[PDB]
Amino acid sequence: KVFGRCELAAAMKRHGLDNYRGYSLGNWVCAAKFESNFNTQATNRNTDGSTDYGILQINSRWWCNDGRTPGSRNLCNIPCSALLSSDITASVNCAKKIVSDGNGMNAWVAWRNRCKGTDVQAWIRGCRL
Repeated sequence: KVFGRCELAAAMKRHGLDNYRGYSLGNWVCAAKFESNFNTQATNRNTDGSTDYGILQINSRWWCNDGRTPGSRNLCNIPCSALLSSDITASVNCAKKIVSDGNGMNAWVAWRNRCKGTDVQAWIRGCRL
């Protein structure tokens, strides 16, 4: 499924992500936007086997097993594919362990380059939250 700006905002909140590790909800909506485009199915291969899956584009060399990325430790202990379903529990759930290992949302190339230090609040303006 491909989420609505507003809509995904809400969803992620229901699920504990607002100020999770002190990261505003906007950080999260902005990140997923430029990262996956509100599309939970999206997938992406980088050059080293590794692939990126779902709304928050979590990698497979560390977070989820996908059966074809050898370097794999399955720290999220979920099969990559689970991350693509129209239900972001797994992702959000897994996303929480990436945000807390140590590099905040810096672990996400995108938020950093295009979200980090912009007024992320405008992402959730107009939202009934």
